[PDB]
Amino acid sequence: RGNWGNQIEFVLTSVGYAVGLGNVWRFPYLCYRNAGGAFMFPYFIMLIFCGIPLFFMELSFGQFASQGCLGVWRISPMFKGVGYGMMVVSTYIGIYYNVVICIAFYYFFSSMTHVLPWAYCNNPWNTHDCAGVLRTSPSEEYWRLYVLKLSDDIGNFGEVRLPLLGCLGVSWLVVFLCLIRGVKSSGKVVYFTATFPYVVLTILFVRGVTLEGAFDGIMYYLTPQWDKILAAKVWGDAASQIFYSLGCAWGGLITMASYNKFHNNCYRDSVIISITNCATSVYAGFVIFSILGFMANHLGVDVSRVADHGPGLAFVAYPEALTLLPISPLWSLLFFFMLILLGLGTQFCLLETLVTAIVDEVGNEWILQKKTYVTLGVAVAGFLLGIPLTSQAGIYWLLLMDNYAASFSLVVISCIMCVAIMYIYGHRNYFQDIQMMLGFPPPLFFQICWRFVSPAIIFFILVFTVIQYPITAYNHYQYPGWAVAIGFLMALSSVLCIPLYAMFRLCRTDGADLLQRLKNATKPSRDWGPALLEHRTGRYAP
Ligand SMILES: [Cl-]
Ligand code: NA
Ligand code: NA
Repeated sequence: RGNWGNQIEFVLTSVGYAVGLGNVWRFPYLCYRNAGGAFMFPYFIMLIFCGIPLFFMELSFGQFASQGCLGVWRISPMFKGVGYGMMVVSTYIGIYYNVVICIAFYYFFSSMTHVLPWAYCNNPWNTHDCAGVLRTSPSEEYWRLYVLKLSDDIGNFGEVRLPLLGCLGVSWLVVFLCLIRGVKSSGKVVYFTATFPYVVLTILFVRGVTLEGAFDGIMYYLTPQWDKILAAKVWGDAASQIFYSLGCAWGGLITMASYNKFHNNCYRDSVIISITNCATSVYAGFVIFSILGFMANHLGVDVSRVADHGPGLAFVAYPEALTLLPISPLWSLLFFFMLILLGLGTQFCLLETLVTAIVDEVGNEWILQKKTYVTLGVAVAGFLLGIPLTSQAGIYWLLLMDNYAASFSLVVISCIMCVAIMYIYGHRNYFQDIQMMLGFPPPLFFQICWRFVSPAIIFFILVFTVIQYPITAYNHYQYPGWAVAIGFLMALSSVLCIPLYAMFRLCRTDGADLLQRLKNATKPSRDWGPALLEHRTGRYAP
């Protein structure tokens, strides 16, 4: 199989995988959309009671078998569709993640001037409604009428934005060249990629907490609102954000943990990684809300109702406030470089684990010697599939994919995996496996969580979210019916992998009754257990 080499290497690589654009781009506007501190309490509850336990379960389940997200299902061969669903969601996410990366590239290239181009209203693309501070903002109108050239409907496919296509091509080429040249084999690139963003965040924090009005923004960011928590929308959003940011049902955690040694302490690593991820999100929220409050104080309005709701918050509200500071291009360059690094770090690991899973599934030696060709094919397919997201209607499709194809399907898949492990295989068997691996049983908190707490919370959230369903929208724009249907189909595509594969596997099982075939297809295979022979003892001994 192959080991890692050291524990700090695995920890740093997992930090690079986990902390990305979901800490600095998606978490801020998801927190702003849910009225600040009304989002924090469900977020922390869902982190404490569902996220860390499932993170630990996934890491231990990867480490015990020395198998990836597809080969670990020898424990129950009929439930192999969980890994296929994980792969489908990974493909969905990796199509549009790199489009977000290329938009960051475009802004980084545009920041290389003495004067920022979104600072004034005296440009050809500006209208008579433009009103700057040097309400229609110059930054918003730069974003909407110059960079995107947004259409009026999702079905209005206009022209392709050539600069965005160039940025997307450059991004894909960079990722491919990093993948095929063995960049991760160097300890200077991994260290830099997962450490410099913290320096940038520290500098931005120090710059933004010394401004007049920052305390008002911080207070809005941290003050709870007890009357906006009894709604299922905020709970669903918090669950989705937690699972997306921890990368639970992506499938790469199992593949990454399959390279760990048998007696490695996987219980401490999961805690470290989860705490680091959430602390990074909170720190970025501080950084953004400080100058949100400063800008609100400048404009004379409340901390809320100062910016629009949507994924463009980091591309519109932040630079418009940066424009009011001295040496603005420096801050802009730092911000966009940090975003680019965070995105590329996650994209590299996603593609690596996906290619590894495909190659392992195919099996034969012919595909082992043609791994570069598989990587090139996957990259070409990703670029070609992301091409239509760079048109005048691209942001509609991107928002739909973000909110439907990678939202709350991860929670369902993780819950199904947990239930399958705990109730078909047996919780006592898994506890014995964990004690075999670690030398002590898992703590009772995790046992209670896995057996009772997380599935019940997920079930209640699912039920009350399904009962109360609002239709997606984007700043007073109402999506048509067929777009909502396409979003539902995208959500269902990954979930449907489980029952379909279960029926396909049942169709080829021996027996004379349905119950007999159900019993035969659910018991562990002959090769389930530890990989190495000296670890093959107790209940697995020959
Ligand atoms: Cl987060
Ligand atoms: Na994250
Ligand atoms: Na990253």
